[PDB]
Amino acid sequence: STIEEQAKTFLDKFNHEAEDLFYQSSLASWNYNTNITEENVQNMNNAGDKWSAFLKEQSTLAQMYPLQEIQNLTVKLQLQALQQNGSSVLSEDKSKRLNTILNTMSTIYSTGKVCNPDNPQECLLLEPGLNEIMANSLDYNERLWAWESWRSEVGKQLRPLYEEYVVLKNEMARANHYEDYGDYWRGDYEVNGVDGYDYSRGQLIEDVEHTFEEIKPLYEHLHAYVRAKLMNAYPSYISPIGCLPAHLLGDMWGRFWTNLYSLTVPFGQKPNIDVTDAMVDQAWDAQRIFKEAEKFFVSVGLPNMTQGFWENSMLTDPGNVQKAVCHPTAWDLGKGDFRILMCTKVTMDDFLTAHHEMGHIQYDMAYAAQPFLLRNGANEGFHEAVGEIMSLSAATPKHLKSIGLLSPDFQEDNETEINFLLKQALTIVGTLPFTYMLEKWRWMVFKGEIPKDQWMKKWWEMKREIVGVVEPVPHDETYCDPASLFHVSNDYSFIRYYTRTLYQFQFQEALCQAAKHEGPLHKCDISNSTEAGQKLFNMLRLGKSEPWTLALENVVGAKNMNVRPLLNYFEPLFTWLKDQNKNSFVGWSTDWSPYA
Amino acid sequence: TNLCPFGEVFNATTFASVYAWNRKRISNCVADYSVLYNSTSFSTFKCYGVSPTKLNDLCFTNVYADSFVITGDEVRQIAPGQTGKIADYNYKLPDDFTGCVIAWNSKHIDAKEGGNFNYLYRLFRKANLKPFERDISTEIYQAGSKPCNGQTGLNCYYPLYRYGFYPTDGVGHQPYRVVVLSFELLNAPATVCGP
Ligand SMILES: *[C@@H]1O[C@H](CO)[C@@H](O[C@@H]2O[C@H](CO)[C@@H](O)[C@H](O)[C@H]2NC(C)=O)[C@H](O)[C@H]1NC(C)=O
Ligand SMILES: *[C@@H]1O[C@H](CO)[C@@H](O[C@@H]2O[C@H](CO)[C@@H](O)[C@H](O)[C@H]2NC(C)=O)[C@H](O)[C@H]1NC(C)=O
Ligand SMILES: *[C@@H]1O[C@H](CO)[C@@H](O)[C@H](O)[C@H]1NC(C)=O
Ligand SMILES: *[C@@H]1O[C@H](CO)[C@@H](O)[C@H](O)[C@H]1NC(C)=O
Ligand SMILES: *[C@@H]1O[C@H](CO)[C@@H](O)[C@H](O)[C@H]1NC(C)=O
Ligand SMILES: *[C@@H]1O[C@H](CO)[C@@H](O)[C@H](O)[C@H]1NC(C)=O
Ligand SMILES: [Zn+2]
Repeated sequence: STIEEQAKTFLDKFNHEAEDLFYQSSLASWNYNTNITEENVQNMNNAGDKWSAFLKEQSTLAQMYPLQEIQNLTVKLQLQALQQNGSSVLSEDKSKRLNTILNTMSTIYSTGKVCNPDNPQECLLLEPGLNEIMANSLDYNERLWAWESWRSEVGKQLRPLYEEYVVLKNEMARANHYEDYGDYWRGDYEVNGVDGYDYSRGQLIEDVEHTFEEIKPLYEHLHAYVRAKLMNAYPSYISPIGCLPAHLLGDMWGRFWTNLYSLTVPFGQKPNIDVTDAMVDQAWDAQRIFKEAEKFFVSVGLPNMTQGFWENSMLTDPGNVQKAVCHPTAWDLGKGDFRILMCTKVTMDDFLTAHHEMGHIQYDMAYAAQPFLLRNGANEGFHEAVGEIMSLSAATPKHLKSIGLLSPDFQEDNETEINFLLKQALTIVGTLPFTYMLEKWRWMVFKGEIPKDQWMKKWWEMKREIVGVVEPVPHDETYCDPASLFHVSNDYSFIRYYTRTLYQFQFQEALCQAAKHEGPLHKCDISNSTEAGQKLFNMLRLGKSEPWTLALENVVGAKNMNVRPLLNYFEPLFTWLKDQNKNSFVGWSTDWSPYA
Repeated sequence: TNLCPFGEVFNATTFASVYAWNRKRISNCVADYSVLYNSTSFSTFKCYGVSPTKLNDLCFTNVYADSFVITGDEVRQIAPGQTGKIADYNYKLPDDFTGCVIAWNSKHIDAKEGGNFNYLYRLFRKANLKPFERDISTEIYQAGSKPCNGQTGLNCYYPLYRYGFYPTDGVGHQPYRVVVLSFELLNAPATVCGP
């Protein structure tokens, strides 16, 4: 008759009543994202509202089970995630306006359109209009126009909404016993009550800045390398000692330097891999891409996909009978139901993300035996980290020639390895300073260390210093440039992409360590090694039951995020960048500007 | 020349829920047990005291045919020395069980779009079930210490909860029709033998 045993019975009724209500939530949400209709929209809203209304029902009843008298940790965790007040401790009127802000900020982002003053007939949205200009054009002014006009015409609309978004999110945060809304997001990493694996919210910021200091030598030589390469493509605009202009970075915000590969390829006269065309000649389709991905996981001792996965999941575009959200997703609907919604084409990018998305299901299927409230990754960065390591092992020529997609007589030498690692660094290493600086800006804005009348000045102060990227047009406080990104204006934490990067290379190093791998770490392919899949499965089946500090050690052997495995993955490129910058200037000055 | 009516048990129109599992004793007849195993249509055919090795060549005084519907991962609990919601609160087999456990997937009949909720089970009970005991009570389960007075509420829950049988459910959550044959021997006329 303890509070603990009364909670175990309360959680029993919850786990059994939530299973069907959550199933009706996503089973109706599936028929919208595949058969988009205002009828299926309300069916998705009605089923989603009753599920969220059920979560509010049980939470207030879960509040009557104080955790002070409870000592079982798994019972503590399920109640904590359930006792979460969240958006409900607010008033009943500013909770509506807060959601009205979130819905309007998302609407302006997804509906924003700009047109050029030289031919206003056609008008371009972000996708696919403006994104293609920022990822394919070498015209300085065409990139400058699409860059500025996006933040000048939709970002300025979000500045007043974001200013009201910060105060309402902070009122809800401190009403939930937090310092700020940033401290509310950092709670995903907090662990209490486990001595030897405890980890508080403030410890994340110290560790993020600590590991980032050990990446700067690699990032500076990568920054200085592409800066000299960009000077050849933009001679009258780049300066060899200043920061990189923001509109010449591969996309609209410079989140990834991937599209700069054609401008910065070290050995562009060496053959690219790009198995895309080889898939079209071999009559490949959507099913063979996923069927080949299934054989990758069963080779390391993981189970095969459920029969309902092939029956229910949509693997290609509907075919002019429906319209869908072709953004790749992995679905855990409960009741043992697992799906993947992704309109695949015959492309190497889709062949790798298929292994990435199927890696989510293997994680989802592993913690299915766990209780409902513990069916999730260890932290926010775990799910996306285990997805990247599946594409890492599948993209190497060690695996491409294995499945008979690359001609065996491929000139695999030290020059092709630099090209592959340079392509990897533009996407992986290039996003770390962008991610940390962006999240810390929101971290200091939520706490209050950045006043409202200096939001954009301190935004570009850290862009020039931390990222090494300078704006091409001076922006006053009427601009809201961070909100011009999806994750900022759609209420999403962004530091998850930083820890995901470091987690994925601690995982890959430990898996290949037990996978009998000889040679550089970047040429590894964990398939056919069931010993590596078992060491990974020992963490996936845990889910949210045990702390991420302990769950991380079950694979890697360290209780905290480590940056050393990331640096050793790119060291063959690191030393190559050191000699290629012997007569270059590594670093950047903050006072330079393309507008002077 | 009377064959035991096993078709009335297996091929029955509707099945009972495991909390109110239906027992039907079979006596004074002829049983061709090997017909059941020579079918290859059953998901689970495990015998524990008898052997499916064509041992219809023996007699028993009375054999009982218990049938119910549970989930896929819950037929594991239909075995001697098992625990769980089905084994503890719904249907319990003895540690010295002598018989066979037969089951097969029935998502084609007992599952429909929108959810089939006709079958239900018992989630809470003050004590475990002794072998072959059945409870069809609806009294409110007092989890706390305040008198529930026959009402649901805080630490006072209704004991019977519904199964959700959707056609898109996983194999572990799909409805499975189970039939348990328990052979009993006493100092009795040994009714059913079967050639
Ligand atoms: C916290 O409670 C859980 C739930 O009872 C304990 O775990 C279980 O152990 C029993 C055996 O005693 C098994 O029958 C259950 O299947 C287990 N369930 C789960 C969810 O693990 C757990 O040991 C308790 N923790 C502590 C520290 O006492
Ligand atoms: C969630 O919010 C409720 C209030 O909505 C918090 O509870 C109050 O609890 C104290 C006792 O500590 C009472 O004196 C108040 O009267 C309660 N308020 C209301 C409105 O009933 C609760 O502590 C919050 N829980 C968490 C985890 O944040
Ligand atoms: C899409 O939904 C409508 C009703 O909302 C239905 O009539 C139609 O058959 C569905 N389309 C497909 C391809 O299932
Ligand atoms: C799926 O796994 C089972 C394991 O029992 C195996 O027998 C079967 O051959 C596998 N099928 C495929 C297509 O991988
Ligand atoms: C795995 O082993 C099978 C045969 O056992 C072989 O056909 C396949 O190419 C191997 N794959 C890798 C990546 O070694
Ligand atoms: C049930 O009916 C099928 C045909 O519908 C038959 O083959 C089978 O033998 C029957 N089972 C019993 C136990 O009579
Ligand atoms: Zn993913």
